[PDB]
Amino acid sequence: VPDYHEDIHTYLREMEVKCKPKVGYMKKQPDITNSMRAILVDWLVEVGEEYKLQNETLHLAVNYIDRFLSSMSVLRGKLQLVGTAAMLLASKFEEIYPPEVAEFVYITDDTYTKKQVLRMEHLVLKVLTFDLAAPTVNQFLTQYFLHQQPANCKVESLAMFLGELSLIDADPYLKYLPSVIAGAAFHLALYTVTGQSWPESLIRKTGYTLESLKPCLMDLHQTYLKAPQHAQQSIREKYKNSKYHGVSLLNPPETLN
Amino acid sequence: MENFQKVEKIGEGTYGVVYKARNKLTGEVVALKKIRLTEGVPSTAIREISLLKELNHPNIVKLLDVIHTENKLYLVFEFLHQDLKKFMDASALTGIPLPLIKSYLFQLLQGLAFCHSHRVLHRDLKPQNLLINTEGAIKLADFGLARAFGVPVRTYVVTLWYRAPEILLGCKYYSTAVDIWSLGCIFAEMVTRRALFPGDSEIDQLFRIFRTLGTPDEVVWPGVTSMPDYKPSFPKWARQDFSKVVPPLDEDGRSLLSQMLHYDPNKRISAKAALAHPFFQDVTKPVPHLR
Ligand SMILES: COc1cc2ncn(-c3cc(O[C@H](C)c4ccccc4Cl)c(C(N)=O)s3)c2cc1OC
Repeated sequence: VPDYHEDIHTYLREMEVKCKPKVGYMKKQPDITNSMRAILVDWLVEVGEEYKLQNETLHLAVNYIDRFLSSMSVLRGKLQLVGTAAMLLASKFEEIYPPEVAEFVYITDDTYTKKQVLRMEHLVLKVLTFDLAAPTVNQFLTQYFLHQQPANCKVESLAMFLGELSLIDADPYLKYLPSVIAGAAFHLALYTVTGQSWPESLIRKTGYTLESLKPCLMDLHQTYLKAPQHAQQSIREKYKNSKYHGVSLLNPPETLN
Repeated sequence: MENFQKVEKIGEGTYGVVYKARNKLTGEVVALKKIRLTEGVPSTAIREISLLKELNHPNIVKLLDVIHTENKLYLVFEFLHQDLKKFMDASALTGIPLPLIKSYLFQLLQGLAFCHSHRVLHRDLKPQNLLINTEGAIKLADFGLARAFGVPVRTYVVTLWYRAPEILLGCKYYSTAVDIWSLGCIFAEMVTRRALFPGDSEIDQLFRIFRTLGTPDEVVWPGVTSMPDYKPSFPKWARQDFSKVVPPLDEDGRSLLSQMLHYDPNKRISAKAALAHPFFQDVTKPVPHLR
């Protein structure tokens, strides 16, 4: 149905500001680092694959983690507990039916108990004040994909691929709103596969020019180019599947003009 | 929690128990939903809370508070006087006056257009989930099955009678249309005093829809004969004149109802567009008679 797309987009654009984490939060965490966060998110990707969860679930979990770490000091030995609870919450929100708690304790490799996961769930809910319906890069791409002429599954998968990569590296991606990252991921995927650009209809709809997407595009291009050399490889492995048309094997362009 | 006085039980189900309650300090009357609570916070409560918090509108029931102890979880709602199901029964002899039907439909669509443009699907719209007061308000309630559709919502639910044909035929995703289907069924029920499609089973439900609206084909609804639960052996029924389905409705009501019951979920009228139907040109706000 066409009627509601504008209102929804406007609403998500409004909501993504309210649901954003603090950009300099990691500097204020004395025991945890960007690198540790990267390890965690990469692991969650694997968890998603192993339990066949939606990509939206992964995206939401990362948002919860980043928001939680924006106001609570966490020690390195407890980071994974925050991670698991966020994934569980994300599953409960997004999945048709989530995995039961026991399955989430299983993936921690007996590091934490059932009781611990459930109490962390309660804590995260308290800290997030039950506001779980966060807009995600995934949501925006979904909206943007309706402006394809015509639709291209390679483009979609690559955009999804690039968007997921952005989850791994808090530096630089916490600087950008989901609508912006999605803007970049969409144009880059479009450019790589079809040679087309960020289309006029999306400029009008989003207010973003290609020029305004440039700073994020330059970062995402760098991420894309350096992806085979990144310490975290779960996302590339995920996107080798025919399910995603093996897009992580596609050569990125050398420049963006 | 110590500020609330339990007045009486008003509902019970798999979730837990619902109480009419009073705020001991402010005097505010509230509906308390108590969730039993090793599986943690239930998925439906997580959804109901985070979605309703975003939805402040005069035609959607207000979530006033959430109290989260260690071992119990309470959802505090504004209190309304009864549900439409109970009202429709009280009205079985007299009927609900048509201006009040119109007022109710109008407000229902406003609440729903608000939900939909905030990317929330209700999914469980039925008379007992719609609540009314004595000053003529109607509000959507029970977002226990509600879903955010920032990305499309896969099919698993809703009681049979108000279930859209695309769900019965096994579509892959929900869309806003499923909610409009439900309101259309409820609209006709207010008008006729009888459930529009009261099926015993999934197959009996489809067949009842087909007998009234005609068995859909590829012309009416492209893709229908390719749907997971469609059968070539489905009987081919003729569409029935709406003047025989909802007799006391004027041309405008019949027009709106048929657009709300449109087969193709892509072309089924939206709540937003339904608010501009000439049917609501003379909409007023009458007061119901409640027992
Ligand atoms: C007068 O009878 C009432 C009044 C009333 N005011 C608010 N509520 C709500 C209850 C509720 O949750 C439960 C699960 C519910 C919802 C819909 C129908 C029945 C029941 Cl029990 C609300 C919600 N979740 O939005 S609002 C009521 C209910 C009621 O009688 C049931």
